[PDB]
Amino acid sequence: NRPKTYFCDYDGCDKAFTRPSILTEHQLSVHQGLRAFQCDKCAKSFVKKSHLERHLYTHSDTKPFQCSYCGKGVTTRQQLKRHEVTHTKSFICPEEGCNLRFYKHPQL
Amino acid sequence: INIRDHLATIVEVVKRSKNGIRQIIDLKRELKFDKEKRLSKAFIAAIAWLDEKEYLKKVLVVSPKNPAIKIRCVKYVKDIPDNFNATDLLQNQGLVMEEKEVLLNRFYPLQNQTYDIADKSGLKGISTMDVVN
Amino acid sequence: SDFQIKLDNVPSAREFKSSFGSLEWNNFKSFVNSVPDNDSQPQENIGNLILDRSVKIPSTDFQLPPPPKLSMVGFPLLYKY
Ligand SMILES: [Zn+2]
Ligand SMILES: [Zn+2]
Ligand SMILES: [Zn+2]
Ligand SMILES: [Zn+2]
Repeated sequence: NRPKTYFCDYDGCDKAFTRPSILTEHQLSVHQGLRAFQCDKCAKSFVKKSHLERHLYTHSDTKPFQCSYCGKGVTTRQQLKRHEVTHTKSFICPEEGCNLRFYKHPQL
Repeated sequence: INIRDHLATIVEVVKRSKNGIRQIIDLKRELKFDKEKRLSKAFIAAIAWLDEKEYLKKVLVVSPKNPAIKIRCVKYVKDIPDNFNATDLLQNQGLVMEEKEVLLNRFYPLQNQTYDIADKSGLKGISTMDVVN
Repeated sequence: SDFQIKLDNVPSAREFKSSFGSLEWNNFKSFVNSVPDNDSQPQENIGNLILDRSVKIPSTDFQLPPPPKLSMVGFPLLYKY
């Protein structure tokens, strides 16, 4: 919506941003080499609250997305969708007019 | 925040800026010295000191289409041993760099004086900041 | 054909083309008025003078203009390994 009208000034940086706090998040993270959210359970650190929140689940068994078929736990919707698509007849015969459909790619 | 440690960072940040130029308001914004007037005062003093000690140079840049829209910027010089963000305007050709070193007529009423400069300025008009200044 | 170098996004080349190539008087005055009467930093990169950021250029590039003949031979040499 609103136009990108805050330009990073550093040598060899191309980026422009919508609102000045975001330009500052970029500058402190990329160019100065500082981060604002530390893991309690390992050495790593993160640039956003949502990124530390994802990393915190990785230290735990009670992972926040749970499979509808097998009940395996995962941390975000992309992982869930890819995993659940393995519980489907995903693959299709690529050859002309052939009707068949398959569950594991080596079968196809 | 102890500004005495940050002077090296201010010189290195300006040194790493495109063509060695950075807007002073944008530099305050990067280091987050904008959170409190206490931090603002510390930053303005530091920039002035680096200018006086000749590590940096305060310079103006002038909008090629508007002499009143000028940008306060710091220019890099050597290593340590009006408030609108203009990072938009600095994207143009904008080559009007300037390193740093009243018309009031008693007899005619003020009405006619603003009229005369608003006329003499032509079809491009004049801004209130030009008229007052 | 000789080695070809593209100057489309080199700041000083754009200033030269738009002045000495165009013959536009507004551009020519702006250009000569910008040439220093004497140069105090002939050791530093020309980018420090030419502020224009509309062009992507690394500060490792001194905007060195290219020679009029790079291939000193018009035909391939006989290396043959
Ligand atoms: Zn950047
Ligand atoms: Zn961790
Ligand atoms: Zn599952
Ligand atoms: Zn088939």
